[PDB]
Parts: sequence; structure tokens; C-alpha cells
Amino acid sequence: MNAPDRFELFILPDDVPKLKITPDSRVPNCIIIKFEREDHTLANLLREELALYPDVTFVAYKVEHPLFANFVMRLQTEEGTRPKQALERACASIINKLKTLDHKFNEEWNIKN
Amino acid sequence: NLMGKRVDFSARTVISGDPNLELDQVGVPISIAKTLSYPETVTQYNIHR
Amino acid sequence: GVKYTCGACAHNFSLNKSDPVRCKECGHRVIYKARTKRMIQFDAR
Amino acid sequence: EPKVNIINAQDDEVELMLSDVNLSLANSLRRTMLAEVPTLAIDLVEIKMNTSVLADEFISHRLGLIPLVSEDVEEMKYSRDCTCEDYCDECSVVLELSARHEGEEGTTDVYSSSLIKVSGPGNLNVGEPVRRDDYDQGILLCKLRNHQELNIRCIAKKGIAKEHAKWSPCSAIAFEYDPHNKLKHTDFWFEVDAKKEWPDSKYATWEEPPKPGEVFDYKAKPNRFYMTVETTGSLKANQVFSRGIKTLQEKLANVLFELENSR
Amino acid sequence: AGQNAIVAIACYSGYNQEDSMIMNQSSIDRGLFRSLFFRSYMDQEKRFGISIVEEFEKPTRATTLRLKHGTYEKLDEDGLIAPGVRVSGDDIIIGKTTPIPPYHTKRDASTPLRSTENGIVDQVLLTTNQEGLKFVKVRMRTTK
Amino acid sequence: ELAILKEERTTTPYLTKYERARILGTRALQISMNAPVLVDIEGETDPLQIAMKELSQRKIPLVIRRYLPDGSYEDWGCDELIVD
Amino acid sequence: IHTVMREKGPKICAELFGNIQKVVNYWLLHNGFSIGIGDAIADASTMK
Amino acid sequence: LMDDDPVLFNRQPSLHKMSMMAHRVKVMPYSTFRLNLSVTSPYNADFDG
Amino acid sequence: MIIPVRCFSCGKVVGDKWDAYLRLLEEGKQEGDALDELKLKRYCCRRMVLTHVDLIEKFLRYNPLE
RNA sequence: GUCUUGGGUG
Ligand SMILES: [Mg+2]
Ligand SMILES: [Zn+2]
Ligand SMILES: [Zn+2]
Ligand SMILES: [Zn+2]
Repeated sequence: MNAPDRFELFILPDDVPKLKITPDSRVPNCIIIKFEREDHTLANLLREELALYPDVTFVAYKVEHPLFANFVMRLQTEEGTRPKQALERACASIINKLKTLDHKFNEEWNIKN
Repeated sequence: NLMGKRVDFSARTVISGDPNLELDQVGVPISIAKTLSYPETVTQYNIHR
Repeated sequence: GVKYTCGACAHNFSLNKSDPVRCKECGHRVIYKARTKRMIQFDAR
Repeated sequence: EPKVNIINAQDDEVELMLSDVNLSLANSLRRTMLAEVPTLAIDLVEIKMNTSVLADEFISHRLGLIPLVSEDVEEMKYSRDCTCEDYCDECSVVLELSARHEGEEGTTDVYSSSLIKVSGPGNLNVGEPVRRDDYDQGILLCKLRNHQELNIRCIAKKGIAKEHAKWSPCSAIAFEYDPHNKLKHTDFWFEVDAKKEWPDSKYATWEEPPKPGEVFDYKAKPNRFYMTVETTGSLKANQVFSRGIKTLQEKLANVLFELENSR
Repeated sequence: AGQNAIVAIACYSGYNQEDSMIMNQSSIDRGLFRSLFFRSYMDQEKRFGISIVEEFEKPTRATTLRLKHGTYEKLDEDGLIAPGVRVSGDDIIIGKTTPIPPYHTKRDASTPLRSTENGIVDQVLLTTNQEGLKFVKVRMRTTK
Repeated sequence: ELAILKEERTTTPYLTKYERARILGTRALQISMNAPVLVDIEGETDPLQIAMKELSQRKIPLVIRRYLPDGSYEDWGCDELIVD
Repeated sequence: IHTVMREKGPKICAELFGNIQKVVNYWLLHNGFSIGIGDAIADASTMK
Repeated sequence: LMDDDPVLFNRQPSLHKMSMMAHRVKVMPYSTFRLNLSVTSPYNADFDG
Repeated sequence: MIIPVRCFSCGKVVGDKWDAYLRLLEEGKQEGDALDELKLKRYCCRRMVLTHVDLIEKFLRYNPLE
């Protein structure tokens, strides 16, 4: 009678953006990103990918409430780099790593036959 | 009936713990939030809302 | 009129609000209505 | 740089060691295979005649929990993205179940093999309840006695395990790393000695135990991950793994798409 | 009268403190601690005199007054709803009229469903009481 | 007769918690009834917060009449009582 | 708590509860804390 | 009823003035009230019924 | 009542194993060995089958009401 | 819609 729908976890409404970027003015060259309809799966992956770049100085995420399906991520970079650019770079790098992983798994499965 | 009485505009339900609430916050169910009401005078600062 | 069922001998029949409350095949005392004709949906959740 | 080493590979389970990947990647893969790989499951039940002792929604819950062949479910559309008002084949598979005790002695068992596929987006290989063998009887659904009857028309749709556990292609994804606790990520409770009182990991012999002269290493991260995916027959283990990888790739591509098209 | 759950004892996320307790949603989805609920409503016809009695019947608005605010569109012609029909709160499940002592000469004595409960009608029973007057029992079903 | 001259007023010069609460409530109710507002309203629209802004700037046009146990009273304007 | 209440006020003291709760709860989420039947068992010499 | 509305919150028996306290509202799914865990001592409350 | 289709904890399909389990118990195999042969290895899956109480047999004894 | 009785919860 107060239970929300089990598909509001992942189905993005039309009035809710998938992604929203605001800058943190306290420290230089930092941005706050809210990811809607996502959870720890994307957040931790992105966080541990970004934490290993030389040009990324701060990166973190939190899920403020478990009953709401979003997370917010703080990411700072050095003077030349833009945190947004580091975010596309991390996404592309993880995509390539998964592609190589898929190719090798398929080859291994074929060899096992 | 005079020193104590039953009153309108009240609610009751089981309590739960929430590590993510502030000290002076209480989490209110949606159904109760819709059953209870507050009368808000219309002014030239709250007419859109 | 509307379909009923016996409680003792499972006989099906139909009474019309003016006959007494009784079963035909045996004459038993308690009868149950029949399932509705509408279609019922469940969410499987 | 990522590497896969399959250790055991049959239809239902695959046991593999994953290496040269971050722990976040491996855990994201485990989570994706548990929660975000689409399957097919009965999502709408229509009762015609149910005179069994079981209730209508009890049987409906059980029918929703039946694994169905989902090989081609990816060529299908989510029933919330199909412009049909009432249901249609682009986004549903229709099954029939008819069961009835004939005679007046013994019990008639109603099994999942008795479900019959009537319509569905052919020639896609979806919808059939999964049988282990040629002689499988399937899952027990109900029991019937004299004159008791069951007449049900089920609809199957595409969904993921986030919405409901019945869409999960996986049962349990065993997952571990660092059998010898070289990284010191855990800190063993003990009474007398922590080495005697704790059983060895089943992959202990896959890695060299630490030498007594060794000192702690502060550069080593987790690098080898031993995981065992099991399925319910709706998808095969290699299919579950590959579609988990693809689902993660497309989630990342969605993020990339929003980022680029926000410029 | 119970189930063997798999229990961990941990301060996992802080939502199990002070006798709270975290439960697996997937295990709930697979049927853990799931139960059926049955509520039965009862009603009968009284005799207020010689030819003055109540009647189970769907009450038409013209001949009746003080009709309940619920919907009457679910009753069959006998004033009884049929098993297999979904029922919400405030819906009428037993229609009854009480005659007005000395047109438009009846008051209603209909039995609604409880304002809190949903469910599906299971078993509409019909018999006669100790004194031979009509007697009805309606059992609802639901899942919690 | 019962009023006290502004010189021999011997009550506290400080706004008490109850006086502050009631003054804020009354000002908020007044402003919510389209009363004129003495402060410059910059960002906030809630009448209670506007009333708090007025209280801090000593611009609430009200008077507290503090009754003594013998029936006499002292009058203090809100702008001359001290707010913590 | 008393010190922060007296020096900083009720608002900052209220926010102190939340800050400490959040930090410690995250750290304990990733550390863990349990109790078992073995935590009530004393060794043989102590039993003697 | 909306977020940040002040509401009086209360557990019986009300043995002292801190058994009745004013809270800011936060509207939420599911049927229980939510409390930060440091306020369960003045209310003498726990979450077992 | 009747054997659940899935294991509550992990979701393995146990609904197709109750009859084989009963036949194994008939021919003398003890419960642990029968559960081993059905390839129920996790104790969650094992307690699904070992603790089931089959009440549908008792419910079926009351005559069909139609 | 009312009064008593009984079984309970924090
Ligand atoms: Mg208590
Ligand atoms: Zn009969
Ligand atoms: Zn369609
Ligand atoms: Zn299990």
C-alpha cells in the first residue's frame, strides 16, 4: 500500500535525466555528478577505474539512501584535465577491457570444446 | 474529555530506524503524508506552488 | 437463473429465488454458488 | 591484458579464473549476471477453471517461478516498449496449461512439462519450459483428485532480476580471491592459532603459500578471481557470461552516449 | 509454524539495530515467509413482525434510501457477489434492504468490505439459520 | 494606572524563549495574511523565515506586555529587547 | 556532546550526531562486526 | 504533508518533556515512521514493535 | 505444502527433485546420501528438500466440492 | 450505532 514499483529502480522517467553535472566551487576543477537509476555496479567500477589515473586527484561516490536508486559522484582533476574528459576516458577504457575479456573468454570456451 | 481528549490531524504507525536521517528528521509514509494536511493561506509568494 | 452446487453430493443445479434452499439429487441443506463468469488476472509476483 | 582460464565447462555451470582485471570489474560482472541479464518468465496468468485445493495466486507464483528457454529473448522487445494496446507477439509468448483428473482413483500430478507453447514471435527459440533431458517431467506445479481441473493461459514476457527474482538466469555465483590471505584483506578470528582452525580454500593449491621468511607486501592488489556461475537452464553458462559482459558494455555505452550528447 | 532461514549475525549497514533486522528481497520474491489470509463476513435476514422482513437483493437507488457510498455493481441479482471477483475496500459484498414501517419504502442494511482490506472472493455460502431464514457467509482471500 | 514608566522597568532586558517563539509565530501569521514586510525580501518566501529576518534586524513592530503577579505590567517594544 | 552543545549551539551539535554516524557506519560497513558462540567460550586453564 | 514541515512526534508513556519533540518531515515509501537512532533514548523507543 | 520450485536462498530449481528424493529414500539411501546424489551441494538447497513437509497429501483427502 | 466480557501489543 506504500510499496513503490520494482521497475522504478532502472526505468528512467521522461522528466528525470539520466545524468546531471554540477560543479563544486570550493575546490578548483571539480564536478558533482548525480547518476539516476543506477547503483553500486556502475559506481564502484567507475570509481576504481578513475582512481588509477595520474591526472585524477579526487574521486568518490555514495548512495545516500538504499531505498532510492541513484548515486552521486565527486570527481576532481588537475589543471589541464577536465573531470568530464576523464569520465569519458574511463568509460572508454572499461569498454575496451570488457571487449578484450569477452574475446578471450569466447576463445577459451571454444578451445575447451 | 476535558484534561485530555481525542484530536484530529494525528497519525500512528510502527517505527523503524534509519542511519541516513538527520537527528531532527522523521520519515513519514506517503499514504500518511497524503491523508494528513496543512492549511496554507494563499499569498503572492506561494501562488504558483 | 444463477448456478449453484450441492454441498453433499456435488450436484450442479440452479434455483430462482422462490424455491426453498435445497439440493435436487439428494436434498442436502447447504449449497455453494458457482464460480463467476468474468475473467480474473494475476500478476505472478 | 584481461585473461580467462576456464577450469570446468558444462551446460549449466562454468568455473573460470579471471586475471589481470580490477576487483571492481569482476564484482560488477558478478552483479550483472545476478541482476541485469534479461530472461523470459510468466508475468501474467489467466485462470479459467481452478478447482484444485491450491489458491489462484499460489499457483500463479509457482508458474512465474518456472524457468523457460530464453536463448532468443534478446531479439525480443520489452512489453513496455511495444506500441500494441493489448499484448502481442513482438513482446510476449503465450502458453496454455490444461490438466484434469480422469477416472475416480489416484492423484494426478501437474508438471511444468505440461505447459504448451501456442503463440510467440516465431521462429525465435523462446518460451518452452526448460527440460533437463528428453525424459524430464519438469517442475511439480499442482496435484489433482477426482473431478478437479486446472485450465490456465499464461503470458511470458522479457524482464530482469531487479524487477523480480524470477527473471534471474543464475542461482549462485561462487566468488573468491587470494586464498592464502597474502593481501591481509581479512583478519582471522581464532582461539589458539588462526592457521589450524580455518579450513583451506578450494583454490589454495592454485597459489603458492607465503614463506615464513616473507615480509608483508604493500604493492600487491587482488589480481586473480575464481568464480563459478550456475544457471537455471533458461540460459547456458557461456551465454550468461557473454550476455553479462554485453549488458555491462551497453550500460557503459549508455553513459558514454549521454555524456557525448550533453555537449 | 515457521521456516529455516539462513541467518547472518552482523552489523552490516546499520539498518538492523535495536531489534531491527535485514531481510533478503530475493528470498521474499521466491516465497519466504509468505502467507494466505482468509476473512469471512456473515449476515442473515431478521423477522421484525408478520410480513416485515429483510431481503438479500441488489438495492436499486429509486426504491432505497441511505445507500452506502461504495459501489453495488458487483452483486448478482440475488444480492450476493460471486466467488472469483476482486474486491477493494468500501465495496458491497452483501446487499440487504430493511423495509420502512408505516413508493420508496426501504432502508439498506448492506455489508461492505472492510475499508482497509483488498482481496478476492473465495467461497460465498448460502443456507438458512436456526429459524429457517436465509443465511449467508462470504469468505475473502488475500496474500500477505 | 497599571502601566509602568520606561525608567523603573525592572524585568530582564532580554527576549525570553517564549516571547521570541510567540513573536515569530504572530509575525509569520501576519505576513501570511498579506501584511506589509519591513525587511527587504531577497530570496526567501516562507513567512516564518521572513519573520526571523525581521526579528534579527529589529524591525518587528510589536510590543510585549509583561504582566507581574500583582496585575501591573511593563511594556517593551521588540526592537529594544535584546535577542540572542 | 555537552561541549559541542555549549560552545557551538544546538544546530551544530545536532549535525555532529549525523556526521559521526555516517563516517562510522560506512567504516563499519566495510569492516564488519559479528558475535558467535565462540566469544562466550573460555580456554581450559581459565575453566580450571 | 511535505518535506521539512514541523510535526510533533510522541511515544507513550510521556514521562518527561523530551518524550514529545518536534521533527522535520521527510516523505518516504513503505508503511513505518523513520527515526535517527540517537533519538531513541529520550523516547525510550526501539524497533521491535 | 508442495515442494517449492526454487531454493529460497540462491534460486536453484528443487521442484523437479522431490519424487527422485522419495524414490531414493525408498531404496534405503540415507538422507544425506540421497541429497548428495541429487547434486544438492549447498546446505541451503539441501535444507530445502530435507525440511519440506508435504501437506498436499492431507489436503487432497477432502472430497472435491464440485 | 451503544454497553459489557474475553484475548493481546509497546
Ligand atoms: Mg519496544
Ligand atoms: Zn445436495
Ligand atoms: Zn507487444
Ligand atoms: Zn540454495
